[PDB]
Amino acid sequence: NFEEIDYKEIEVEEVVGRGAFGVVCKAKWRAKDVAIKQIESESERKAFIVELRQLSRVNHPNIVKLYGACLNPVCLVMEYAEGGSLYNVLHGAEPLPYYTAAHAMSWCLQCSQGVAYLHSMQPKALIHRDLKPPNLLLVAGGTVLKICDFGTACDIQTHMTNNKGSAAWMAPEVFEGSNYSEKCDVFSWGIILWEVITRRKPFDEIGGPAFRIMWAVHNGTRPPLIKNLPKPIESLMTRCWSKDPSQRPSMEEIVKIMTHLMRYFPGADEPLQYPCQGRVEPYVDFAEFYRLWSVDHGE
Repeated sequence: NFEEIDYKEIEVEEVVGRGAFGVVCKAKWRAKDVAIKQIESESERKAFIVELRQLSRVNHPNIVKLYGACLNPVCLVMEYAEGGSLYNVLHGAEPLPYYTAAHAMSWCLQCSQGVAYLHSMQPKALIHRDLKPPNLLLVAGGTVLKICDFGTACDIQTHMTNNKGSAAWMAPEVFEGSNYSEKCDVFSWGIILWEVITRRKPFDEIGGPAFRIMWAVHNGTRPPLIKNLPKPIESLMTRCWSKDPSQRPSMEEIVKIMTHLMRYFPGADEPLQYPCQGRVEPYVDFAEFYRLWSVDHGE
């Protein structure tokens, strides 16, 4: 039951916490713990209010619950779920969990399953618009991934002006024209796949303010190829990055390809438990994938 909430019913706890600072706050409403995401500019408010119905229909195991929305001030009220942002699991403070290729592929598959649900909704698709590890949450000992924030429709001017911190994942057609489409979420997904496999921050070698990243990828820069990555994976990855959005897979294609490939990645249900000690080397290890692949096909 998605509701139209009165802001008076909200008691805000702290502005500092796990979510996007200055957009997302942890608060309480009714008796429940919630996350309040304020919708900032007028362009974003217009696009957000129009799609409240679709949001009220969202229900999926890889998306946090959405309790409702407020219309003054415009904001989305969602479930505050316990866990760690995928960003901090990957790149956070130095005592970090160890994870395997199976986990990497399982997280990306789950991401695609939630986004495919979004894209397939009828009559009108819901486009996520801002897929990135800060907006994904790991729960159940790091084995289940959930989308915990939704993107907004930002005007062209704003990309170089109000760093929302999405530059490394932003499709070039979003930078130049704010052409949010299914293919923009697919581009972000391809970047995230590179990021979890290498455990590296995309476009980290580009200093300057955030917008230098968006100019780099708009000029065609991409993350480096990954040493010894399975060619089915590399093909999916680089097709996702394409400048031409039509040359990019759909989210349903991605779900099916990745579901297939999970047969070569057993053990994704093992909880995270241990700490851990040109082209780029992968963080994860594909040796088991190659062995299992040959068991299926020979050399």
